[PDB]
Amino acid sequence: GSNMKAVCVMTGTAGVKGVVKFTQETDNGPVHVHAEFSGLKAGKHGFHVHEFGDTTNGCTSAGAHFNPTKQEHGAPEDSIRHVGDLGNVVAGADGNAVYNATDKLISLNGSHSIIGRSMVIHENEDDLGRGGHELSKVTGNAGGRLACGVVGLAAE
Amino acid sequence: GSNMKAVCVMTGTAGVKGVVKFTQETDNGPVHVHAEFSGLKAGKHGFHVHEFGDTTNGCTSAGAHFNPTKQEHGAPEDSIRHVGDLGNVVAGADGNAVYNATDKLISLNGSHSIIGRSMVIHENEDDLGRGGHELSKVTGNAGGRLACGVVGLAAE
Ligand SMILES: [Cu+2]
Ligand SMILES: [Cu+2]
Ligand SMILES: [Zn+2]
Ligand SMILES: [Zn+2]
Repeated sequence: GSNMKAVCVMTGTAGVKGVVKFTQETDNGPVHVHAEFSGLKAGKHGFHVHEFGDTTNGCTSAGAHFNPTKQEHGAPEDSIRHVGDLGNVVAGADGNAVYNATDKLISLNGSHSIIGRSMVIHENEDDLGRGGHELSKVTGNAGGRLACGVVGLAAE
Repeated sequence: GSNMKAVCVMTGTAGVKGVVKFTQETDNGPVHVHAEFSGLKAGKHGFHVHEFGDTTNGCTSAGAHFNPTKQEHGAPEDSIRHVGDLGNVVAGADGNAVYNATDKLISLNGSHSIIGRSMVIHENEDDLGRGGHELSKVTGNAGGRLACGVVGLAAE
């Protein structure tokens, strides 16, 4: 009675799309994340899991960053971060991007489960809460939402 | 926690799309299902919860009907049915459809939770296992999958 794989197809109306795959060996163990994108402008783009798996009104209805530990916005590596903080996806000159990471806070089970929630890639770079701006400690000052998608359970 | 709201945006490459909204006021209470579709052929269309929230490969990876109680396919009102069996959506002459129902098998919490799974609307009518076809007791012989979507948690 525990999930070990999840998938997320991300679309929008900006010419940006991608797919994210998650695998979790144990109930509370780390989660391996792998995403692929196309149509992005060269550079870094904020990448986080939002609280709602609702995409009825673009990516706006997805709400804010999944934050069950009630912390401020940070980098994946920080102790003080939103469970949903996954940092930046890097796109090359061709507009394509490959993202890989192993995270210990997100999960496919329990209270920190992202199943049924949304992944969102932003237009600007996530300053990881260090930018010294108004939204730095809240969203990373990453701006608009290019694409998003609900996170669904994947086959064994 | 406990989820009281859920949503599912359904798309595909058959010109069919829709939005499903779920409401469960108490963790073990009945689930109110509301759905709207456009682009459908006049008549009935199988409407079920499939096991995987995997929509890649044009709904072909969604899996079989969500069947945790290991029973055969039936109508929503039958004592014998898959948890995921929600019957048929009825499209009017214009191709639009409105669906409303209260179900007691599906849930937004627990082992019968449909969060992170897929909603699928079919090409043809679900014979509710009364069609006399081998596929009747498995899929209702509803035909191809026109559109599907992952069930996500919604603001409550
Ligand atoms: Cu975000
Ligand atoms: Cu089905
Ligand atoms: Zn954050
Ligand atoms: Zn069924």
